[PDB]
Amino acid sequence: AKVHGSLARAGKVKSQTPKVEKTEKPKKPKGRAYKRLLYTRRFVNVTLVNGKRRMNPGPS
Amino acid sequence: GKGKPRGLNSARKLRVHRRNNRWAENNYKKRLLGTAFKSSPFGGSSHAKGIVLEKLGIESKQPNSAIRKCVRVQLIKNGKKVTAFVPNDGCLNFVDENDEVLLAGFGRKGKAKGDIPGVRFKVVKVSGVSLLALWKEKKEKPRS
Amino acid sequence: DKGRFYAFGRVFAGTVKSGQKVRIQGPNYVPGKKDDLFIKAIQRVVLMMGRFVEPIDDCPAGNIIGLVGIDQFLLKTGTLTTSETAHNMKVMKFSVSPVVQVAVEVKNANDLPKLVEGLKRLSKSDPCVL
Amino acid sequence: SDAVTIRTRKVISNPLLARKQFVVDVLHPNRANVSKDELREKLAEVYKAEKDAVSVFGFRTQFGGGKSVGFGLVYNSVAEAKKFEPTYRLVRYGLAEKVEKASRQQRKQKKNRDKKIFGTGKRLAKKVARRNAD
Amino acid sequence: PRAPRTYSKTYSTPKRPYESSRLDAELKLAGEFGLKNKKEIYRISFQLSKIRRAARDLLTRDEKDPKRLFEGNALIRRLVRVGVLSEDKKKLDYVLALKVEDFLERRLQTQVYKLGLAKSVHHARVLITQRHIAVGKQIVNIPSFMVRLDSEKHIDFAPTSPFGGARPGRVARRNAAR
Amino acid sequence: ARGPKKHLKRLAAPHHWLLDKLSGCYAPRPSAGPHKLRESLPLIVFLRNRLKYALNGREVKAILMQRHVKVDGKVRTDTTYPAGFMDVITLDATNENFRLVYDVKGRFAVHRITDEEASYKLGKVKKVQLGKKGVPYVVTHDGRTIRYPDPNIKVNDTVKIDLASGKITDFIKFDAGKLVYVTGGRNLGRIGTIVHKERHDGGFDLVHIKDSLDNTFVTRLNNVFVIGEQGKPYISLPKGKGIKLSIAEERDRRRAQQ
RNA sequence: GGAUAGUGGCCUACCAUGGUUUCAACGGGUAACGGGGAAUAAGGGUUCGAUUCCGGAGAGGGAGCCUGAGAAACGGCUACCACAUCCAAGGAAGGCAGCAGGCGCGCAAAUUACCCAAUCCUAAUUCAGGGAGGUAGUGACAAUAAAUAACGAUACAGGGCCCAUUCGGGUCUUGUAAUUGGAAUGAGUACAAUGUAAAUACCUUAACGAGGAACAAUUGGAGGGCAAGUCUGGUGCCAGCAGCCGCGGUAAUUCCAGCUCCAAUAGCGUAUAUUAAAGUUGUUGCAGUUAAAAAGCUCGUAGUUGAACUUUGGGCCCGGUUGGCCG
Repeated sequence: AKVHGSLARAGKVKSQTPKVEKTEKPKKPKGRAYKRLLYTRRFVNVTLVNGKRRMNPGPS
Repeated sequence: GKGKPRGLNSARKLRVHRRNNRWAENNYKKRLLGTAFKSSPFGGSSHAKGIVLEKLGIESKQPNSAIRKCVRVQLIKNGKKVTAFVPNDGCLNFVDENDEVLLAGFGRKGKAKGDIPGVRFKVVKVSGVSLLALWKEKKEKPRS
Repeated sequence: DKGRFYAFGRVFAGTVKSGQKVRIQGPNYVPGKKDDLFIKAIQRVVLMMGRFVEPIDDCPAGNIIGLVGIDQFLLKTGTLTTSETAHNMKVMKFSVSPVVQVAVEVKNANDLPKLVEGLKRLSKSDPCVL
Repeated sequence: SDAVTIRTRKVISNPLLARKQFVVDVLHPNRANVSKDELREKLAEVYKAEKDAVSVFGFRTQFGGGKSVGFGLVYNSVAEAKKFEPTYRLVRYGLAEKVEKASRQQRKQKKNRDKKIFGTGKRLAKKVARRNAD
Repeated sequence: PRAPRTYSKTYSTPKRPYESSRLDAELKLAGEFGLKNKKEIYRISFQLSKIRRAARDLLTRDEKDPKRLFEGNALIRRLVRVGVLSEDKKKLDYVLALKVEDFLERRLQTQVYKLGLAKSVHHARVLITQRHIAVGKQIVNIPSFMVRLDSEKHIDFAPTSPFGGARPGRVARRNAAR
Repeated sequence: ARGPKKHLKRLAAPHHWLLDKLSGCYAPRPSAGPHKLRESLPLIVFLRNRLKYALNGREVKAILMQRHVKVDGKVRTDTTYPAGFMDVITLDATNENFRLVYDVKGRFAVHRITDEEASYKLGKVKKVQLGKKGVPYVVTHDGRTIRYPDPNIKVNDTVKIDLASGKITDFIKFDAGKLVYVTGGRNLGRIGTIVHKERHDGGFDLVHIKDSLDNTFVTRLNNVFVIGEQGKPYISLPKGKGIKLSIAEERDRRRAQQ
């Protein structure tokens, strides 16, 4: 039953988290090329089959 | 006969239930009675500015633990007292006393969202800039 | 009027033309990283005389000229430039630092925006109360 | 510019005002467009007229180029052409000269000041000359 | 206060947008025919909804109905002109049975693939956006032309095209000059 | 609205002049004259967008006062003159005479008439009454008045004005078996024969007309126009002769032509 | 009987006590000018509609009035009411809800620009004028099309099948490459032509205009509905996330950072209102014993519904539509 709670811990996780830079990656083809990349990576070049199709399998 | 009139000339008779029994619907009396116009503190609009008067903090309700870092804003139109809540972590530092802040709803159309009790208005714009771009370091708030 | 102050200034290099992209640098600005550096252009140029606006499109360097399109970015002092590394000038040392203080309150209703805009007005009008 | 081969379509005769109106289509292969005066010179001999006897307008360039569609007129006489054709196209090539009447807003201000003065105002001009000489 | 120019939208978003089966189905068609976004397929599906809805109101009438025949004869003539319907099944039944494939393979990109001026569906997209291929004597830049089997004999490289004679090319000029 | 209104905006215009919508947002308002505003055709669109001699308004303006166009015998120079039904346009040069008649589709036509036909004009008498001094006079649908008519002339008949001295030269009685032109309504532009008509003495007198192809249509007496008897017309009919084939037949007719 | 241009309690004098109303009169408010229409969906239906067209009202709130065919005109006057300019103090001149533009207010809405060249209108009338109107400037209100990239040759990894001459070629392939090559135009530059009163824009087109460090595309999520991790590091019921259920109290599939993926794409998210969802408004088409609901029962006005019965048939012909031997 209080309305004057402490206002000191705001922005704590954001300040204490480690800071790293975005890792550079090769440029992606934007447009019809990207959807073709979707075309090949889904049916044409599907790798992990097993029992059901997975999108982003993790390290087993 | 289902308990309803079925006369060939019973249109007015069937109409008077339809005009009075429809009052039970929430959408009816909340629209054409002026509740948003005279009872709601927002005036039946989408956005509204205001001025902060103090900094408050509310805890959480059932099984939970969080001080939500709420704010108290007086709207510039109706001159009423409304408790707001910033939906963003760490934005208490950027806001300060005597600040012109633009707020809006929560998406619930007039009830409290979750573990935060009482508040129904969310801070949108602060001193002409926004809190979303503020966390991304895209824009910096002006001093005055 | 209310919050449309024309910023008096002196031009040293470059010919100022109304409606030109302007990079405003404040006292905290440094040429090394991000600062309060905005790219807002100037609306127009107004000549200073006995309380009336004189529109002028362009003015060369070496003169003293006030501009319009400012006062919602700067607080006390600053420079408007276009060079990528235009260093700011030295900080002005005021005569006397604030010593005497009083507590300001109001017995009326919630006129807080009015009082804060008033104190902002004094702050921008002269090296007044900080 | 190379083998324009101007072809005329929908040619009609109008003795009502003594001129012929038609839609002209042209083709400009391996060339951007064609300038207006060349059509006028090239249309003079086909309809027996002279250089300052044909007036043309339009020629919206088709997407991709190589062909243009416009509408053209031919005037029988020079004196006749002056009293039919408006001034905007007459001044265009060589047939008129538009003397600038200062500007529109200046004319309105001068006209309003004329209304504010009753009469010629020359009596008013000298009356204020003596009364404001001091 | 001029007359308001009429404008309308040519696609409708579905009432059920998130079905994994649906996305796999449309992605197969979009990639096969060389589509950049999902607006194009959503555009022609609205036309499928329109033409099926437009055909529906004729079957609500008895045969030999004066409105039904004139609209029906005009309907079958238009869809047989564009070629989405076969010549000998003009019985106002396969128009409703018409699938998305029929309206999709009449696209100019597909016919460029059929005539082998690109050898790849992606190549067909780049030769049509660069105004390299024309029909008859008019150069077409829009990928979607819905050639109606009457101009199909005039799909040919434009006279003002780098590949079909004309100027050698822009980038090739600098290399030759260098 | 503080008196009369002198303007027409380019969306309240009746469709029968077939004017566009993008080329300006106003309409060339015809002035007051022989026919009603909604029942007439202005000369501005008749000379520019109908027959295509002129391309601009000022071009039309200079044409009229140069004394070339002659309407109803008189020259006239008003740009906004309300040309209507059975109005003869006389041209000195170009040797063409125009008579504006409703077409088969239901709009004004571009029918070309000879000079002999242009010598006379047929009209629809509205009222016959003994005016001041007791002299009887009749009024046509254009408002032109002819005095001292023949007793046998009654309401809803046809007259033939000499168009030169303003005197009648021929009349047509209204009875069964008379060629009739419908002028108004949703079924205008047709010609048939008069067979019978119910009196309906409460207003809006109704007549039944059968087309040459046994196509029976019903229209009020306020829209009819007698143009002759059965098989013998007093005027040169426009092309098509108002048969009004079924909508499928124009497609057949257009397909046959190409 | 007066007045109007006209009928009329429009007003006046007399006479009579009449006129409307549970078939919702009268009175309250309308974030109510009405309609033509828009949203949204099988049908039915709901909401909105100042706003491009028509018909009405206003020129700040009333009243009176001038001329004028046409006005109770305010970009015409007169009185009062509230503002407010100029003053060398007598007074004069006022209504931008006309165009720009200024202030207050508000979540919310642009230039104190050009041209009568177009579509018309007005005048004595081609000629003059029209912030009517058009053009330009700002503009991610909403709508349409559509950039950011394609193609060869080498190294792996393949599938039908030829040799069955050893695990050798694999002759045709589909992709992955800290592999390399040509050809291609556009954005942006603008010589030039057309465009426009003059211009500014579209397109054409001398010429300049990719090899990625480049000419670089974003908005949210990855526990369920809701397709997209049992990846790494940090905090440890604190910070927080979350539209709901729900995760965090030192092993976070949900917090914060990096990788990847997913949805849309120059679009995406958020807040309010409406619609289908809603058979949760049910005339079509709800339920009423226990989920909320048969009035304690009876009589009865208005209203609603309401028995059967009264022209059934049989013959004589005629002409129209469909398909049918005989093409």
